Amino acid sequence: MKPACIKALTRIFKISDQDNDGTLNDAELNFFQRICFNTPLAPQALEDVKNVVRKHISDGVADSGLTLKGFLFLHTLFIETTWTVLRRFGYDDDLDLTPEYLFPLLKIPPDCTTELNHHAYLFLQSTFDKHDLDRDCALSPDELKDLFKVFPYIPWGPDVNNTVCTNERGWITYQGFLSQWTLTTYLDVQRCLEYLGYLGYSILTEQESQASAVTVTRDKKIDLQKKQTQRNVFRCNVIGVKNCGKSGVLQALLGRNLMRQKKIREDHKSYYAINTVYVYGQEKYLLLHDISESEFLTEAEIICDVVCLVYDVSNPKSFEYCARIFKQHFMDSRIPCLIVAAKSDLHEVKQEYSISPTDFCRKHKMPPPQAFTCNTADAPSKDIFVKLTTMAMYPHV
Ligand SMILES: Nc1nc2c(ncn2[C@@H]2O[C@H](COP(=O)(O)OP(=O)(O)O)[C@@H](O)[C@H]2O)c(=O)[nH]1
Ligand SMILES: Nc1nc2c(ncn2[C@@H]2O[C@H](COP(=O)(O)OP(=O)(O)O)[C@@H](O)[C@H]2O)c(=O)[nH]1
Ligand SMILES: [Ca+2]
Ligand SMILES: [Ca+2]
Ligand SMILES: [Mg+2]
Repeated sequence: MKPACIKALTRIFKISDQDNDGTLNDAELNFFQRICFNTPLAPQALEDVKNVVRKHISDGVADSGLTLKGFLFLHTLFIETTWTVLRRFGYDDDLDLTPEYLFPLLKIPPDCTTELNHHAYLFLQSTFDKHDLDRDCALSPDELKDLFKVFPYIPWGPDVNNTVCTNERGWITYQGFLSQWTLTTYLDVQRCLEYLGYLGYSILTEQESQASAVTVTRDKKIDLQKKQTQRNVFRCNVIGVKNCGKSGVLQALLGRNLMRQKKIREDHKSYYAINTVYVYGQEKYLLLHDISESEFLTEAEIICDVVCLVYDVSNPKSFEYCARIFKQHFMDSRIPCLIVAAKSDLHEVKQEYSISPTDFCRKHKMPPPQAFTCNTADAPSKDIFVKLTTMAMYPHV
Protein backbone atom coordinates (compact mmCIF):
# COMPACT_ATOMS: atom_id res chain seq x y z
CA MET A 1 0.00 0.00 0.00
CA LYS A 2 1.99 2.95 -1.36
CA PRO A 3 1.80 6.12 0.81
CA ALA A 4 1.48 8.28 -2.31
CA CYS A 5 -1.63 6.43 -3.46
CA ILE A 6 -3.29 6.86 -0.07
CA LYS A 7 -2.52 10.59 -0.03
CA ALA A 8 -4.29 11.06 -3.36
CA LEU A 9 -7.32 9.05 -2.25
CA THR A 10 -7.54 10.97 1.03
CA ARG A 11 -7.64 14.25 -0.89
CA ILE A 12 -10.18 12.80 -3.32
CA PHE A 13 -12.30 11.81 -0.32
CA LYS A 14 -11.97 15.29 1.18
CA ILE A 15 -13.04 16.83 -2.13
CA SER A 16 -15.93 14.38 -2.56
CA ASP A 17 -17.10 15.23 0.97
CA GLN A 18 -18.82 18.36 -0.29
CA ASP A 19 -20.48 19.37 2.99
CA ASN A 20 -17.25 18.70 4.90
CA ASP A 21 -18.88 16.63 7.66
CA GLY A 22 -16.33 13.83 7.55
CA THR A 23 -18.34 11.23 5.66
CA LEU A 24 -19.79 10.61 2.21
CA ASN A 25 -23.58 10.56 2.29
CA ASP A 26 -25.54 8.86 -0.49
CA ALA A 27 -25.99 12.13 -2.37
CA GLU A 28 -22.24 12.69 -2.37
CA LEU A 29 -21.71 8.98 -2.99
CA ASN A 30 -24.00 9.08 -6.02
CA PHE A 31 -22.26 12.19 -7.39
CA PHE A 32 -18.75 10.75 -7.06
CA GLN A 33 -19.72 7.36 -8.38
CA ARG A 34 -21.61 9.07 -11.24
CA ILE A 35 -18.86 11.40 -12.47
CA CYS A 36 -16.29 8.60 -12.18
CA PHE A 37 -18.39 5.97 -13.93
CA ASN A 38 -21.91 6.31 -15.38
CA THR A 39 -25.02 5.25 -13.39
CA PRO A 40 -25.67 5.34 -9.61
CA LEU A 41 -26.70 1.78 -8.65
CA ALA A 42 -29.89 0.82 -6.76
CA PRO A 43 -30.14 2.72 -3.41
CA GLN A 44 -30.25 -0.68 -1.70
CA ALA A 45 -27.56 -2.18 -3.95
CA LEU A 46 -25.48 0.69 -2.61
CA GLU A 47 -25.66 -0.78 0.89
CA ASP A 48 -24.82 -4.11 -0.75
CA VAL A 49 -21.35 -2.59 -0.34
CA LYS A 50 -22.06 -0.23 2.58
CA ASN A 51 -22.57 -3.26 4.84
CA VAL A 52 -19.57 -5.07 3.36
CA VAL A 53 -17.54 -2.28 4.93
CA ARG A 54 -19.48 -2.76 8.16
CA LYS A 55 -18.37 -6.38 8.48
CA HIS A 56 -14.64 -5.82 8.02
CA ILE A 57 -14.10 -2.61 9.98
CA SER A 58 -16.13 -0.82 12.65
CA ASP A 59 -15.25 2.73 11.63
CA GLY A 60 -16.00 2.56 7.91
CA VAL A 61 -19.59 3.77 8.15
CA ALA A 62 -20.88 6.50 10.47
CA ASP A 63 -24.45 7.86 10.59
CA SER A 64 -25.36 6.25 7.25
CA GLY A 65 -22.25 7.77 5.67
CA LEU A 66 -19.04 6.29 4.29
CA THR A 67 -16.01 7.37 6.32
CA LEU A 68 -12.47 7.94 5.02
CA LYS A 69 -11.36 4.61 6.47
CA GLY A 70 -14.30 2.97 4.72
CA PHE A 71 -13.33 4.74 1.51
CA LEU A 72 -9.73 3.54 1.81
CA PHE A 73 -10.99 0.06 2.69
CA LEU A 74 -13.03 -0.12 -0.51
CA HIS A 75 -9.91 0.83 -2.45
CA THR A 76 -8.14 -2.14 -0.86
CA LEU A 77 -11.06 -4.41 -1.73
CA PHE A 78 -10.73 -3.70 -5.46
CA ILE A 79 -6.99 -4.35 -5.65
CA GLU A 80 -8.14 -0.24 -12.97
CA THR A 81 -11.18 0.85 -10.95
CA THR A 82 -8.89 3.01 -8.83
CA TRP A 83 -7.01 4.60 -11.73
CA THR A 84 -10.33 5.64 -13.26
CA VAL A 85 -11.10 7.60 -10.10
CA LEU A 86 -7.56 8.99 -9.92
CA ARG A 87 -7.53 10.19 -13.54
CA ARG A 88 -11.00 11.67 -13.06
CA PHE A 89 -9.57 13.88 -10.32
CA GLY A 90 -6.61 15.03 -12.41
CA TYR A 91 -3.82 12.66 -11.38
CA ASP A 92 -1.28 11.05 -13.72
CA ASP A 93 0.57 7.72 -13.61
CA ASP A 94 2.94 9.06 -10.95
CA LEU A 95 0.12 10.16 -8.63
CA ASP A 96 0.73 13.85 -9.32
CA LEU A 97 -1.76 16.46 -10.51
CA THR A 98 -1.38 17.06 -14.25
CA PRO A 99 -0.35 20.48 -15.64
CA GLU A 100 -3.50 20.41 -17.77
CA TYR A 101 -5.60 20.20 -14.60
CA LEU A 102 -3.73 22.70 -12.42
CA PHE A 103 -2.59 25.16 -15.09
CA PRO A 104 -5.28 25.38 -17.80
CA LEU A 105 -4.82 27.65 -20.81
CA LEU A 106 -6.18 31.13 -20.16
CA LYS A 107 -4.49 33.91 -22.09
CA ILE A 108 -5.55 37.48 -21.40
CA PRO A 109 -5.43 40.18 -24.10
CA PRO A 110 -3.47 43.38 -23.28
CA ASP A 111 -5.22 46.02 -21.13
CA CYS A 112 -7.76 43.43 -19.97
CA THR A 113 -8.39 42.28 -16.40
CA THR A 114 -9.56 39.04 -14.79
CA GLU A 115 -12.48 38.56 -12.41
CA LEU A 116 -14.43 35.64 -10.98
CA ASN A 117 -17.81 35.02 -12.60
CA HIS A 118 -20.96 34.74 -10.48
CA HIS A 119 -20.96 30.95 -10.10
CA ALA A 120 -17.27 31.04 -9.16
CA TYR A 121 -18.06 33.31 -6.22
CA LEU A 122 -20.85 30.92 -5.22
CA PHE A 123 -18.36 28.04 -5.11
CA LEU A 124 -16.17 30.06 -2.75
CA GLN A 125 -19.19 31.03 -0.65
CA SER A 126 -20.01 27.34 -0.33
CA THR A 127 -16.35 26.51 0.33
CA PHE A 128 -16.20 29.09 3.12
CA ASP A 129 -19.43 27.84 4.70
CA LYS A 130 -18.34 24.19 4.71
CA HIS A 131 -15.20 25.11 6.66
CA ASP A 132 -16.88 27.54 9.05
CA LEU A 133 -17.89 24.90 11.60
CA ASP A 134 -18.49 27.31 14.49
CA ARG A 135 -20.65 29.44 12.18
CA ASP A 136 -19.11 32.78 13.15
CA CYS A 137 -18.57 34.00 9.56
CA ALA A 138 -14.80 33.89 10.04
CA LEU A 139 -12.11 31.27 9.40
CA SER A 140 -10.02 30.42 12.45
CA PRO A 141 -6.44 29.15 11.90
CA ASP A 142 -7.67 25.60 12.60
CA GLU A 143 -10.51 26.01 10.10
CA LEU A 144 -7.99 27.40 7.61
CA LYS A 145 -5.62 24.46 8.09
CA ASP A 146 -8.61 22.19 7.50
CA LEU A 147 -9.28 23.99 4.22
CA PHE A 148 -5.65 23.74 3.13
CA LYS A 149 -5.64 19.96 3.58
CA VAL A 150 -6.28 19.63 -0.16
CA PHE A 151 -3.28 21.86 -0.84
CA PRO A 152 0.27 20.51 -1.38
CA TYR A 153 1.55 23.62 0.42
CA ILE A 154 0.19 26.55 2.42
CA PRO A 155 -1.30 28.87 -0.25
CA TRP A 156 -1.62 31.94 1.98
CA GLY A 157 1.11 33.67 3.93
CA PRO A 158 0.06 35.33 7.19
CA ASP A 159 0.33 38.73 5.45
CA VAL A 160 -3.10 38.03 3.92
CA ASN A 161 -4.61 38.99 7.29
CA ASN A 162 -3.74 42.64 6.54
CA THR A 163 -4.73 42.59 2.90
CA VAL A 164 -8.39 41.79 3.53
CA CYS A 165 -11.06 42.23 6.21
CA THR A 166 -10.56 40.40 9.51
CA ASN A 167 -12.47 40.21 12.80
CA GLU A 168 -11.45 41.14 16.35
CA ARG A 169 -8.92 38.31 16.59
CA GLY A 170 -7.56 38.96 13.10
CA TRP A 171 -9.33 35.99 11.54
CA ILE A 172 -10.26 36.30 7.86
CA THR A 173 -13.95 37.17 7.68
CA TYR A 174 -16.46 36.04 5.06
CA GLN A 175 -16.08 39.19 2.96
CA GLY A 176 -12.33 39.21 3.54
CA PHE A 177 -12.25 35.64 2.24
CA LEU A 178 -13.94 36.64 -1.01
CA SER A 179 -11.76 39.75 -1.23
CA GLN A 180 -8.60 37.63 -1.10
CA TRP A 181 -9.75 35.43 -3.99
CA THR A 182 -10.87 38.50 -5.93
CA LEU A 183 -7.44 40.05 -5.40
CA THR A 184 -5.62 36.84 -6.35
CA THR A 185 -7.72 36.46 -9.50
CA TYR A 186 -6.87 40.03 -10.51
CA LEU A 187 -3.12 40.04 -9.84
CA ASP A 188 -2.17 36.40 -10.42
CA VAL A 189 -4.96 34.59 -12.26
CA GLN A 190 -2.92 31.44 -12.93
CA ARG A 191 -2.26 31.11 -9.20
CA CYS A 192 -5.99 31.40 -8.56
CA LEU A 193 -6.64 28.75 -11.21
CA GLU A 194 -4.07 26.51 -9.55
CA TYR A 195 -5.78 26.95 -6.18
CA LEU A 196 -9.22 26.30 -7.67
CA GLY A 197 -7.78 23.05 -8.99
CA TYR A 198 -6.66 22.11 -5.48
CA LEU A 199 -10.22 22.67 -4.26
CA GLY A 200 -11.47 20.50 -7.12
CA TYR A 201 -13.56 23.32 -8.59
CA SER A 202 -13.65 21.95 -12.14
CA ILE A 203 -14.66 18.52 -10.86
CA LEU A 204 -17.43 19.59 -8.48
CA THR A 205 -18.91 22.17 -10.85
CA GLU A 206 -18.37 19.71 -13.71
CA GLN A 207 -16.73 22.11 -16.17
CA GLU A 208 -13.96 21.95 -18.77
CA SER A 209 -11.25 23.61 -16.67
CA GLN A 210 -10.58 25.95 -13.76
CA ALA A 211 -10.48 28.77 -16.31
CA SER A 212 -14.27 28.49 -16.53
CA ALA A 213 -14.39 30.47 -13.28
CA VAL A 214 -12.66 33.50 -14.76
CA THR A 215 -14.32 36.43 -16.52
CA VAL A 216 -11.97 38.31 -18.85
CA THR A 217 -12.94 41.97 -19.15
CA ARG A 218 -12.70 43.92 -22.41
CA ASP A 219 -9.92 46.29 -23.46
CA LYS A 220 -9.50 49.29 -21.15
CA LYS A 221 -9.21 51.43 -24.28
CA ILE A 222 -12.75 50.52 -25.36
CA ASP A 223 -13.99 51.45 -21.88
CA LEU A 224 -12.66 54.95 -22.51
CA GLN A 225 -14.10 55.37 -26.00
CA LYS A 226 -17.46 54.05 -24.83
CA LYS A 227 -16.88 56.11 -21.67
CA GLN A 228 -18.33 53.31 -19.53
CA THR A 229 -17.17 50.03 -18.00
CA GLN A 230 -18.55 46.73 -16.72
CA ARG A 231 -15.62 45.96 -14.41
CA ASN A 232 -16.26 45.32 -10.73
CA VAL A 233 -12.62 45.42 -9.64
CA PHE A 234 -10.50 48.56 -9.94
CA ARG A 235 -6.84 48.99 -8.99
CA CYS A 236 -5.44 52.14 -7.41
CA ASN A 237 -1.70 52.78 -7.05
CA VAL A 238 -0.76 54.62 -3.86
CA ILE A 239 2.32 56.78 -4.46
CA GLY A 240 4.18 59.09 -2.07
CA VAL A 241 7.48 59.69 -0.27
CA LYS A 242 8.88 57.54 2.52
CA ASN A 243 6.69 57.42 5.65
CA CYS A 244 4.11 59.79 4.14
CA GLY A 245 1.32 57.52 5.39
CA LYS A 246 0.78 55.18 2.44
CA SER A 247 0.40 52.02 4.54
CA GLY A 248 -2.04 53.87 6.79
CA VAL A 249 -4.24 54.46 3.76
CA LEU A 250 -4.28 50.76 2.86
CA GLN A 251 -5.29 49.66 6.36
CA ALA A 252 -7.95 52.38 6.50
CA LEU A 253 -9.71 50.56 3.67
CA LEU A 254 -9.81 47.55 5.99
CA GLY A 255 -11.41 49.74 8.66
CA ARG A 256 -8.35 49.92 10.90
CA ASN A 257 -7.30 53.11 12.69
CA LEU A 258 -3.72 54.05 13.59
CA MET A 259 -4.16 52.42 17.01
CA ARG A 260 -5.26 49.12 15.46
CA GLN A 261 -2.46 49.36 12.89
CA LYS A 262 0.31 49.54 15.50
CA LYS A 263 -0.19 45.87 16.43
CA ILE A 264 0.70 44.65 12.91
CA ARG A 265 3.94 42.63 13.00
CA GLU A 266 7.20 41.46 11.36
CA ASP A 267 5.83 39.94 8.13
CA HIS A 268 2.09 40.84 8.52
CA LYS A 269 2.87 43.97 6.47
CA SER A 270 1.08 43.66 3.15
CA TYR A 271 1.51 46.10 0.29
CA TYR A 272 -1.94 45.37 -1.05
CA ALA A 273 -5.35 46.02 0.49
CA ILE A 274 -8.73 45.18 -1.01
CA ASN A 275 -12.32 45.79 0.08
CA THR A 276 -15.82 46.44 -1.25
CA VAL A 277 -16.76 50.06 -1.97
CA TYR A 278 -20.19 51.45 -2.86
CA VAL A 279 -20.35 54.04 -5.64
CA TYR A 280 -23.81 55.53 -6.23
CA GLY A 281 -25.41 52.28 -5.08
CA GLN A 282 -23.09 50.14 -7.18
CA GLU A 283 -20.91 47.68 -5.27
CA LYS A 284 -17.34 47.52 -6.56
CA TYR A 285 -13.99 46.14 -5.41
CA LEU A 286 -11.19 48.62 -4.71
CA LEU A 287 -7.67 47.25 -4.99
CA LEU A 288 -4.97 49.40 -3.37
CA HIS A 289 -1.29 48.85 -4.16
CA ASP A 290 1.25 50.50 -1.86
CA ILE A 291 4.15 51.77 -3.97
CA SER A 292 7.14 52.01 -1.63
CA GLU A 293 9.38 54.92 -2.62
CA SER A 294 11.89 53.58 -5.14
CA GLU A 295 14.48 55.11 -7.45
CA PHE A 296 12.23 54.37 -10.43
CA LEU A 297 8.56 54.41 -11.37
CA THR A 298 8.31 51.61 -13.92
CA GLU A 299 5.50 51.28 -16.45
CA ALA A 300 4.45 48.36 -14.27
CA GLU A 301 3.71 50.35 -11.12
CA ILE A 302 2.07 53.33 -12.83
CA ILE A 303 -0.62 51.38 -14.68
CA CYS A 304 -3.91 51.50 -12.79
CA ASP A 305 -7.50 52.73 -13.04
CA VAL A 306 -6.90 55.64 -10.67
CA VAL A 307 -3.84 57.16 -8.98
CA CYS A 308 -3.63 58.18 -5.33
CA LEU A 309 -0.77 60.64 -4.84
CA VAL A 310 -0.25 60.94 -1.09
CA TYR A 311 1.73 63.59 0.78
CA ASP A 312 2.25 64.41 4.46
CA VAL A 313 0.97 67.73 5.81
CA SER A 314 3.59 67.55 8.56
CA ASN A 315 6.31 67.07 5.95
CA PRO A 316 7.33 70.23 4.02
CA LYS A 317 9.10 68.20 1.31
CA SER A 318 6.44 65.54 0.73
CA PHE A 319 4.28 67.37 -1.83
CA GLU A 320 7.21 68.19 -4.14
CA TYR A 321 7.39 64.46 -4.88
CA CYS A 322 3.70 64.21 -5.77
CA ALA A 323 4.06 67.13 -8.17
CA ARG A 324 7.24 65.60 -9.61
CA ILE A 325 5.74 62.15 -10.22
CA PHE A 326 2.56 63.71 -11.63
CA LYS A 327 4.33 65.89 -14.21
CA GLN A 328 6.45 62.86 -15.01
CA HIS A 329 3.83 60.14 -15.52
CA PHE A 330 0.21 61.24 -15.09
CA MET A 331 0.14 64.80 -16.43
CA ASP A 332 -0.86 63.86 -19.98
CA SER A 333 -2.38 60.53 -18.98
CA ARG A 334 -5.84 59.06 -19.47
CA ILE A 335 -5.57 57.89 -15.87
CA PRO A 336 -7.45 59.93 -13.23
CA CYS A 337 -5.45 61.32 -10.30
CA LEU A 338 -6.34 62.24 -6.72
CA ILE A 339 -4.06 64.07 -4.28
CA VAL A 340 -4.48 63.17 -0.60
CA ALA A 341 -3.24 65.31 2.29
CA ALA A 342 -2.57 62.53 4.81
CA LYS A 343 -1.94 62.78 8.56
CA SER A 344 -4.37 65.71 8.65
CA ASP A 345 -4.62 65.23 12.42
CA LEU A 346 -1.13 66.73 12.63
CA HIS A 347 -0.21 70.41 12.36
CA GLU A 348 -0.19 71.57 8.74
CA VAL A 349 3.17 73.04 7.74
CA LYS A 350 4.15 74.94 4.60
CA GLN A 351 5.14 72.82 1.60
CA GLU A 352 8.46 73.96 0.16
CA TYR A 353 7.21 73.46 -3.40
CA SER A 354 6.80 76.67 -5.42
CA ILE A 355 3.04 76.25 -5.82
CA SER A 356 0.48 75.23 -3.19
CA PRO A 357 -1.33 71.85 -3.32
CA THR A 358 -4.63 73.68 -3.85
CA ASP A 359 -3.32 75.82 -6.71
CA PHE A 360 -1.55 72.80 -8.21
CA CYS A 361 -4.76 70.76 -8.36
CA ARG A 362 -6.71 73.76 -9.67
CA LYS A 363 -4.09 74.29 -12.37
CA HIS A 364 -4.06 70.69 -13.62
CA LYS A 365 -7.83 70.10 -13.59
CA MET A 366 -7.68 67.81 -10.55
CA PRO A 367 -10.05 67.57 -7.59
CA PRO A 368 -8.97 69.67 -4.58
CA PRO A 369 -6.53 67.98 -2.15
CA GLN A 370 -8.47 65.56 0.05
CA ALA A 371 -7.78 65.77 3.78
CA PHE A 372 -7.38 62.33 5.34
CA THR A 373 -6.36 60.76 8.64
CA CYS A 374 -6.35 57.18 9.91
CA ASN A 375 -5.63 58.32 13.46
CA THR A 376 -9.24 58.26 14.66
CA ALA A 377 -11.13 56.84 17.65
CA ASP A 378 -13.22 54.47 15.54
CA ALA A 379 -12.74 53.31 11.95
CA PRO A 380 -11.26 55.94 9.59
CA SER A 381 -13.42 57.70 7.00
CA LYS A 382 -13.85 55.79 3.73
CA ASP A 383 -14.54 59.01 1.82
CA ILE A 384 -11.37 58.99 -0.28
CA PHE A 385 -11.95 55.33 -1.16
CA VAL A 386 -15.42 56.09 -2.49
CA LYS A 387 -13.99 59.02 -4.44
CA LEU A 388 -11.11 56.97 -5.86
CA THR A 389 -13.48 54.23 -7.01
CA THR A 390 -15.87 56.80 -8.49
CA MET A 391 -13.04 58.40 -10.47
CA ALA A 392 -11.95 54.94 -11.64
CA MET A 393 -15.44 54.14 -12.92
CA TYR A 394 -16.13 57.58 -14.38
CA PRO A 395 -12.71 59.06 -15.37
CA HIS A 396 -13.32 62.53 -16.82
CA VAL A 397 -16.59 63.30 -15.04
N1 LIG B 1 11.84 44.80 0.17
C1 LIG B 1 11.67 45.92 -0.58
N2 LIG B 1 11.87 47.11 -0.01
C2 LIG B 1 11.67 48.11 -0.88
C3 LIG B 1 11.27 47.99 -2.29
N3 LIG B 1 11.16 49.20 -2.84
C4 LIG B 1 11.47 50.04 -1.82
N4 LIG B 1 11.75 49.43 -0.66
C5 LIG B 1 12.15 50.09 0.61
O1 LIG B 1 11.00 50.55 1.33
C6 LIG B 1 11.31 51.78 1.99
C7 LIG B 1 10.30 52.86 1.59
O2 LIG B 1 8.96 52.49 1.91
P1 LIG B 1 7.86 53.65 2.11
O3 LIG B 1 7.88 54.53 0.89
O4 LIG B 1 8.03 54.26 3.47
O5 LIG B 1 6.52 52.76 2.11
P2 LIG B 1 6.13 51.49 3.01
O6 LIG B 1 6.69 50.25 2.38
O7 LIG B 1 4.63 51.42 3.13
O8 LIG B 1 6.78 51.79 4.32
C8 LIG B 1 12.76 52.10 1.67
O9 LIG B 1 13.63 51.64 2.71
C9 LIG B 1 13.00 51.33 0.37
O10 LIG B 1 14.37 50.99 0.14
C10 LIG B 1 11.08 46.61 -2.82
O11 LIG B 1 10.75 46.25 -3.97
N5 LIG B 1 11.31 45.70 -1.86
N1 LIG C 1 -0.69 61.31 13.39
C1 LIG C 1 -0.72 60.40 12.39
N2 LIG C 1 0.35 59.60 12.21
C2 LIG C 1 0.17 58.76 11.19
C3 LIG C 1 -1.02 58.65 10.33
N3 LIG C 1 -0.84 57.70 9.42
C4 LIG C 1 0.40 57.23 9.69
N4 LIG C 1 1.01 57.83 10.72
C5 LIG C 1 2.37 57.49 11.22
O1 LIG C 1 3.28 57.85 10.19
C6 LIG C 1 4.29 56.86 10.04
C7 LIG C 1 4.27 56.35 8.60
O2 LIG C 1 3.02 55.73 8.29
P1 LIG C 1 2.94 54.55 7.20
O3 LIG C 1 1.50 54.26 6.89
O4 LIG C 1 3.86 53.44 7.62
O5 LIG C 1 3.60 55.33 5.95
P2 LIG C 1 4.42 54.75 4.70
O6 LIG C 1 5.74 54.22 5.18
O7 LIG C 1 4.60 55.84 3.69
O8 LIG C 1 3.53 53.65 4.19
C8 LIG C 1 4.03 55.82 11.12
O9 LIG C 1 4.82 56.08 12.29
C9 LIG C 1 2.54 55.99 11.42
O10 LIG C 1 2.19 55.61 12.76
C10 LIG C 1 -2.14 59.58 10.62
O11 LIG C 1 -3.25 59.69 10.04
N5 LIG C 1 -1.85 60.38 11.66
CA1 LIG D 1 -20.37 14.56 3.48
CA1 LIG E 1 -15.24 29.97 12.04
MG1 LIG F 1 7.90 53.35 5.34
